[PDB]
Amino acid sequence: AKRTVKMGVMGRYGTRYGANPRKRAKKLEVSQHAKHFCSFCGKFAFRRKAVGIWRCDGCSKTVAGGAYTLSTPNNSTVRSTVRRLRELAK
Amino acid sequence: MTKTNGQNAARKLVRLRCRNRWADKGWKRAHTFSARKANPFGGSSHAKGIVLEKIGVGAKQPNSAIRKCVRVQLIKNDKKIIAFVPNDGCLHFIEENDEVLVSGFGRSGHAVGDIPGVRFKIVKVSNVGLYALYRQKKEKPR
Amino acid sequence: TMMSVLANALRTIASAERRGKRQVLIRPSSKVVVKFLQVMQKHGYIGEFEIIDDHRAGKIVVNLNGRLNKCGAICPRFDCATTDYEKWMKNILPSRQFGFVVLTTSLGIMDHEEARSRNTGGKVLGFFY
Amino acid sequence: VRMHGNGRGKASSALPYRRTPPAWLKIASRNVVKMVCKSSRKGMMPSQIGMELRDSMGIAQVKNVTGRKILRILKHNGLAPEIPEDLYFLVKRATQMRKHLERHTTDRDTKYRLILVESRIHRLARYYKRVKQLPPTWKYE
RNA sequence: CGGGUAAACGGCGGGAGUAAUAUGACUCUCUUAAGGUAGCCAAAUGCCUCGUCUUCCAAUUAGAGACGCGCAUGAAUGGA
RNA sequence: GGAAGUCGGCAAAAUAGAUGCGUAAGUUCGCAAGAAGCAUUGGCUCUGAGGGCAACACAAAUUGCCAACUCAGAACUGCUUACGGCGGGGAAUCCAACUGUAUAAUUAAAACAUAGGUUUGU
RNA sequence: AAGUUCACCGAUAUUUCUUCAAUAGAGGAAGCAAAAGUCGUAACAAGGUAGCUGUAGGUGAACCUGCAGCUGGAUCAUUU
RNA sequence: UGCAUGCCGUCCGUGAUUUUUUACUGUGACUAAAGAAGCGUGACUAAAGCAGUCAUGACUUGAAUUAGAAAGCAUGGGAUAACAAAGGAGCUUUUUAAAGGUAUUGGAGAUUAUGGAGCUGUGCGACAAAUGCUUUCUAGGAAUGAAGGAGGGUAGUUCGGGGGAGAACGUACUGGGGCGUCAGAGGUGAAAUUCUUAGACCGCACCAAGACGAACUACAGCGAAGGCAUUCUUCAAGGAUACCUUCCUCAAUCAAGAACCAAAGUGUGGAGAUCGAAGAUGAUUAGAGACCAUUGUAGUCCACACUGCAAACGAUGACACCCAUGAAUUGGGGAUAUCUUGCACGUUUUCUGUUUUCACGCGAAAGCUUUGAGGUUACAGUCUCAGGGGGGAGUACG
RNA sequence: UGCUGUUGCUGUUAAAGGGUUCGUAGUUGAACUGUGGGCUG
Ligand SMILES: [Mg+2]
Ligand SMILES: [Mg+2]
Ligand SMILES: [Mg+2]
Ligand SMILES: [Mg+2]
Ligand SMILES: [Mg+2]
Ligand SMILES: [Mg+2]
Ligand SMILES: [Mg+2]
Ligand SMILES: [Mg+2]
Ligand SMILES: [Mg+2]
Ligand SMILES: [Mg+2]
Ligand SMILES: [Mg+2]
Ligand SMILES: [Mg+2]
Ligand SMILES: [Mg+2]
Ligand SMILES: [Mg+2]
Ligand SMILES: [Mg+2]
Ligand SMILES: [Mg+2]
Ligand SMILES: [Mg+2]
Ligand SMILES: [Mg+2]
Ligand SMILES: [Mg+2]
Ligand SMILES: [Mg+2]
Ligand SMILES: [Mg+2]
Ligand SMILES: [Zn+2]
Repeated sequence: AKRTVKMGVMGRYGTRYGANPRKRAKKLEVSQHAKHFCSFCGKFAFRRKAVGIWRCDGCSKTVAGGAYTLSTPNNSTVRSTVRRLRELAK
Repeated sequence: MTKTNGQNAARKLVRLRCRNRWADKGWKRAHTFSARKANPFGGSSHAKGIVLEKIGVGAKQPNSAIRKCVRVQLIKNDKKIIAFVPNDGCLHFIEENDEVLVSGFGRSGHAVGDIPGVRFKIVKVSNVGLYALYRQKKEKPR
Repeated sequence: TMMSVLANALRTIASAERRGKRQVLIRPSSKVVVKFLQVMQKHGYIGEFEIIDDHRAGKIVVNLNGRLNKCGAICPRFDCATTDYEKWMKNILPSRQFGFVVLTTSLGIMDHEEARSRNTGGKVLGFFY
Repeated sequence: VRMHGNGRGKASSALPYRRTPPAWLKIASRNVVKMVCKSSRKGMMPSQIGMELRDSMGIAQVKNVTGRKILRILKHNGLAPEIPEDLYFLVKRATQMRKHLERHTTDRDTKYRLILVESRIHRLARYYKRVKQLPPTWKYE
């Protein structure tokens, strides 16, 4: 059975700290504890150790970035921009 | 393009009629109970009561007159109503604390004529017909 | 989509008759449509007609002689006992002196006068006068 | 396309009344059957097999030359596709759209078209299960 | 000397008089940097004061709910 | 007899373990909640359930040996209600969101802190 | 025969919960029917700022203002 | 108490072998009175009643008959339909020879061979076969058709302000400096708030930032609706057309349930040029809180998450059939004059879309009209949503 | 009283088509197996 109607992980806080702060923190908490996709391996294997550090469960890879998710939206834009500018250079 | 027509479509037609009968104002009134509770008569044609006082009601425009009425408290449920007293004179026959028999005014609870908000009429006082006294075919008892 | 082939054909014939046309093309055809037309032909309400084969549901070309006033189908096909002929006659026929109600019975497709003589009931298909 | 959308087009082929070979076609029926099976082994689907025979091979309406239809011939020889041909193409279209939508999450027109295609798959799979052309638990993703 | 700034320190009257038994929608005047807005109240903030009405008791300077002529309520000096 | 005492229920009394049933308004949906409330419990003699390892053909679906405690049901029999230990409950107003800190030796709070909000310099 | 003890059927009383129907209340709102005092003129003519719909803010009062829409417009029409 | 006994089609019971209902319709059976219908009858008539009529009694007196929902019972008829099954490669007969392995013998109980019959493996005779073995290269040729219903395929690598992503252009509004000049500029019906010798307005070339994409632009195109307009690259779609490709009823329309949906509004991060709810300051005015002028906050723009309302309108639900004439126009295809050097154009047909000139007819009229608001008292193609005098009121309670 | 409409109502402007689609129960659903013949009046 479901055990909760919409509190999820934040059920550990009981009735403390207010509804909107709890709802805002829950979104980042779920992402921080999820398994993310490793493009080197081809499987869902990246876990966060400390803020900004992501380690693969099977292969020995460690990656930097994000603090609550593996990749931030600004970084993808930066990647495409860098690749296109380098394509112009070469 | 307004109704279904299939040979095995009786259930749809039955349900459609049942819901649309409620839109009939007359049909709904006879099949609900709100009107019966509202009616000072408990669904009867006549009722008896005690006269509280004599009042005059102004006729609605463009007519101009003072229509003679009384206010009555019914014996069956202690409700208070206003009843019109017809015919020339006929107010002297009615005294305070007299028992009267009240009837409808002919439009099934709707108001009648230029009398505002009056839907009842006096037909008997002290167990003697009011019209009989007016024609002098009987004498007021006691 | 098209639900009744017979209703489509009878509506087409009635319109062409109202517009004063001499020939009318009917598509698609079926066995029920052909039998209905033959009842009309026997009583002199239409002329000859031709059935064309095309390896599908065929087509019919009908010759009109101006004597038809209206033809139409009845949907759904209500059951009619031998005691219900009078009721149907008074409801959908202009008078009791002319016009026919067409039925399908166990003995075949026929008009109400023939059906009554043989003491059989059935289902109503249409009418003409 | 009338099941979904507002199209009312009427464009198709019209089969002839005379169902006899044109009498200049000297291919025997048994050669045509072997000719159909060879094209299947190459990897072509039955609808493409008919067009190859029609275009450069002189055979219009295989059914008129050999009394059988193309899918019936393949079924006899064990070369029929596992999933019916029209269902295979619809599933392939849905996969390509779903791959596109993960990169482009704001393409709301494509999301609308995906709902139409997925409804069509469920309607088509419902029919094939009833006529026993699919296992009773096929369950599209 | 000129500009800017109140989630800077702070301020938010001097007031009057008119109008449909009442009353004031209505009008006139005096006057400021500006003239208390949304809310809330005899409140841990009301002098008069044990204010006035309802409820709670046999009987309540106490309690609660209402009202507002608020000595001296009121918006990050944060209001509800 | 039951708060009449007193500024004031101060002090004292009172509730009480375990198991089954049952549980309101309000609400940030997590709670409120042990809400409130009703019932059972001893002793004795029995019964059932819950295990271990040893001996292409499908009731080794059976023979033997042995441990450790818990739960459930029944008959009979008894109370002077009887160690210790162990929440009293309900309806509302004011203040502070909450856990925390804090005048060693008269003040533990409504004070301080807090997460959250805003402004300034660079 | 009176009488003793146990099981079962079980009236009645009290207490607790559930449902249905009626009922008082300081104070606060709405509608209608009047009579006709008071203040203005939003609508109908381009009604004197074209009108109306949805939404947001303001305001003694009809209402005013911003954004998008409609003609039920005051135009069926002008680089052929 | 033998007193006795003799001088081919059917009937009935039981086993083996294999299959058609339901529904509609015609008869028939079984179905309390009273009540309704009605056969007879001069209770003086009638509402009634079932009685009475006529010459040691008769009328072998009378009191007839019918209809009553639906469901249940028997039977006969096969047109319109329903249910169930299937989804087409899970698809020979006969006649003789041989080998192997209960019932009658008097009845009752045991043991026993011989045979019947099926189970099979050998030869032989005769006749069929809906698909040619004297065959093809050794089970693989016997199946309604292909809907001017649905789905899918291939092609012009067709068509379009359809959708998403990324780079780059264009003037203009605002601002800023750089070069000049000097007395006002702005705004209005008329003015004033406002800017200006600390150089405004005006002029030239630039720089920054944010929006937007003029003229071409139309009773034109695309989209389910809301909506969509610079160029280039890129991703997945959509329609129409062409087809002697494939498939074979897979469909139409809807409670429940689901997705999208202008503007305004809400939350969290950006942005902030223009315009501008609230507010401020000038004017009009008896008053003016408005209309007008100068400003100005939220907003207007982007990303992610909500909201689900509009005169969300063609005030016209979806699918299908018939229907008068001439134009025009967008896309594709078929047949046979002009121009540039494959394109455009000319004439005539065709499929799809999109419009304009009181068609018959309809309507209270205004008006609608192949594109219906037509084909309806001569009233039946299919499904579905809503209404029942005006208010109270889309309000109260849940 | 065809002002409850199965027979038999209305829905451009009088009251009334849901903003647009998808979709399940439900309702509705194309054609085909099919002229018996011969002799008398
Ligand atoms: Mg106060
Ligand atoms: Mg006390
Ligand atoms: Mg108080
Ligand atoms: Mg006590
Ligand atoms: Mg005391
Ligand atoms: Mg005392
Ligand atoms: Mg104590
Ligand atoms: Mg308890
Ligand atoms: Mg605290
Ligand atoms: Mg604490
Ligand atoms: Mg101390
Ligand atoms: Mg202390
Ligand atoms: Mg503090
Ligand atoms: Mg006045
Ligand atoms: Mg105006
Ligand atoms: Mg087809
Ligand atoms: Mg400039
Ligand atoms: Mg300059
Ligand atoms: Mg917006
Ligand atoms: Mg002005
Ligand atoms: Mg401005
Ligand atoms: Zn890895």
